Amino acid sequence: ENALLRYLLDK
Amino acid sequence: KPEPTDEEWELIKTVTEAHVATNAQSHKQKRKFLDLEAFSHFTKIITPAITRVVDFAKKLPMFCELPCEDQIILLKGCCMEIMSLRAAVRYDPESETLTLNGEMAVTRGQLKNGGLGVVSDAIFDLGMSLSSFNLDDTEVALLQAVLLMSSDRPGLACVERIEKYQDSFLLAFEHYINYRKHHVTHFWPKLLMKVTDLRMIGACHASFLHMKPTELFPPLFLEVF
Ligand SMILES: COc1nc(C(=O)NCC(=O)O)c(O)c2ccc(Oc3ccc(Oc4ccccc4)cc3)cc12
Repeated sequence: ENALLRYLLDK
Repeated sequence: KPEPTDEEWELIKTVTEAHVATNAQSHKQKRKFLDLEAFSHFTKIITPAITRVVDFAKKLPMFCELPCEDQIILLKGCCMEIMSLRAAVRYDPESETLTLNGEMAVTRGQLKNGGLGVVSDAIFDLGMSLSSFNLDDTEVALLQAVLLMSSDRPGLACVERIEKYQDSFLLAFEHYINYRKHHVTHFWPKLLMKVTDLRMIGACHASFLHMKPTELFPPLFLEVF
């Protein structure tokens, strides 16, 4: 899902 | 021997500053010198290292201009590569250690026992070969950018834009190596081999997929594999 990675990437 | 154009010095400033901003502790001074019961204790300390790689990539405008679905593919692709490079350039011939995170000095055996297997000897041999290369923060940062901007990664949308960014970093990098005049021979051809060396380490990403249970692993470690 890369859910935490999106979070990290999209501030 | 062509040397960096003014526009490359700006790209060099940008990439060097984003690297040093996101690289854990001169501050050897903070060093430690320390079975899933050793995998667990290693994977626990990867989460800060993954974040620093994301932070570096975010402090690079060209990457912030890509769609987040490309940003994710690119980060899963280069994390281990960049962490491995950042550890190998902190190799102490005297203690024969790499320094992980801020400063946890690990041995070839300890890192093998942390579940890296043959990738430990790989990074250790890399670190040992990189001693005579005397790579400054600029040279390490431009390697990270060449690795990061890889279009050979599956599922990418902006393959053409990414190859452009990489060709920029690659040329600015070569011109800096020209300006720098290292006492090693065939220095530029020798770095393209260490990029392959680094890329092969991150191609053994299933050698996790085989050595998977899953909730015993930090979430960010599971998101990049
Ligand atoms: C060099 O790798 C690491 N670097 C650092 C760090 O701070 N580098 C220095 C810096 O960036 O300044 C760490 O903190 C690590 C923590 C845990 C760790 O465990 C791991 C254990 C097994 C494992 O399986 C594979 C997955 C894919 C490919 C190959 C093996 C991956 C990882 C590895 C770490």
